[PDB]
Amino acid sequence: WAARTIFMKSQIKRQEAVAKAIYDREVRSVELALKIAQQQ
Amino acid sequence: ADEIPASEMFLLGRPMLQARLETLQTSGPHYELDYDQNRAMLATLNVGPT
Amino acid sequence: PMLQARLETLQTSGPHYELDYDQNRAMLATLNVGPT
Repeated sequence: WAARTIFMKSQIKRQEAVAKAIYDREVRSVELALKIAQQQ
Repeated sequence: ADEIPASEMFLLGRPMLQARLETLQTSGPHYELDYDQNRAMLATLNVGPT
Repeated sequence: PMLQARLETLQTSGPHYELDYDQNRAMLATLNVGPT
C-alpha cells in the first residue's frame, strides 16, 4: 500500500508537470498572437 | 471547409494565408501528447533515485 | 484560375512525403553519425 501510494503521488506530480508545460506554451502563444494581431 | 490538400491552398484568401503565415511563424512546431509524457519522464528520471 | 494556381503550387512544391520518411531520415542521420 505504501509503495502504491508513492507511485500514484509520482504519477500525479508528473501529470501536473505536463499540464503546466502545455498551459504555459499555450498562454505564451496566445499572448504573442495577441501582439501580432494588434499590429495588423 | 477544413482542409483541401496542398494542391489547393490559395482558395482561402490573402489576409487568410497571411495570418496563417504569421501564426505558424510565431507558434512553435506542433507536438503531440507523447512528447509531453516523454518530457515528464525525463524530468522524473533526472530528479534521481532516492 | 483555380486549376492554374493548382498547377503552379504543385510545380513549385516538392513531392508530398509522410511522417515515416522524416523518421527514416532522422534514423539514417543518427546511424551515419557513427557508434561511440
